[PDB]
Amino acid sequence: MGLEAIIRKALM
Amino acid sequence: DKMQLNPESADLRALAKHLYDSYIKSFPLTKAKARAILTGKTTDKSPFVIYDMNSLMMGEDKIKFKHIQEQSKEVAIRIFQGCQFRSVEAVQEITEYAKSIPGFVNLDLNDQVTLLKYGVHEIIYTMLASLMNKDGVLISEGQGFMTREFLKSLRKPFGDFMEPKFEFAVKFNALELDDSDLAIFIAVIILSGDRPGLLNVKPIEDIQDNLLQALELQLKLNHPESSQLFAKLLQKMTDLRQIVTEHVQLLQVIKKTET
Ligand SMILES: Cc1c(C)n(Cc2ccc(Cl)c(O[C@@H](C)C(=O)O)c2)c2ccc(C(=O)N[C@@H](C)c3ccc(C(C)(C)C)cc3)cc12
Repeated sequence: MGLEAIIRKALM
Repeated sequence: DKMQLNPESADLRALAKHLYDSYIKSFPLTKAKARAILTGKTTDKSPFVIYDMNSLMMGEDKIKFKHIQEQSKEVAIRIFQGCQFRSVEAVQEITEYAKSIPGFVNLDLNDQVTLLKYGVHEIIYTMLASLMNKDGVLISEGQGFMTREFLKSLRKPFGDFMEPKFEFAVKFNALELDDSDLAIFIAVIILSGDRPGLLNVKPIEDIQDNLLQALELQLKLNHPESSQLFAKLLQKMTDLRQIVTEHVQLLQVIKKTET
């Protein structure tokens, strides 16, 4: 969840 | 002369309108709706104002940045944990907005993550200026207002935490940009071709040049008094990277001595 899994999550 | 109503100029006004519509649905609290709260031009029950420790302790007996809490009884860190909380929420709001940028989803998926990785900080600080004035900043989706001096009255590491953002917001809000200017300006920040690790730099720049054209025409039509405002707004993109640098240098102190 280090700002890269969050963006990856929001980018479905 | 130069500016004319050709099919090319209309396509730039359609892009500005398209980006504006997605700017409203992606980001709930816009500037126009935030300036009406700050200037009392609205009738939204007059949100709370936190101006000292007594107004903070009393103001927390109403739903605020204590969403989930019993963490960090100390108010200097609890406020900082609220800023990072909505910052994560802002990442999802910016990412949802980025999907509406024409050609952003068509890029490489790893480049989409890279553009947003090094871009959210500069956009979070840009959109935060819309919530600020010389007195403070709107908090909790406009339902609160924490003053600039109370934030500066915190301890040594946390007191100078919000101040660089206020100093940027004063000069940035003096440009008098509206949501139609900021929507295109935010899209330009995302499509930066100088981000570290970008695989395909050319198609990113091809979108940014298209966004710059739309941003240029926008500021010329919307701002007849401020000549070279398109030039001044690009220089602000260098002010933003210093706020990110000062924020990172502030995080070094947290790892050094904050246990
Ligand atoms: C988005 C945002 C808002 C709306 N305000 C006003 C504000 C004032 C006071 C309180 Cl207490 C507050 O909190 C609750 C009331 C709320 O927001 O409603 C909110 C901010 C103030 C500072 C920062 C920041 O500088 N954040 C830094 C530390 C960071 C952290 C993490 C990231 C990534 C997730 C991209 C890694 C990026 C920047 C961000 C924000």
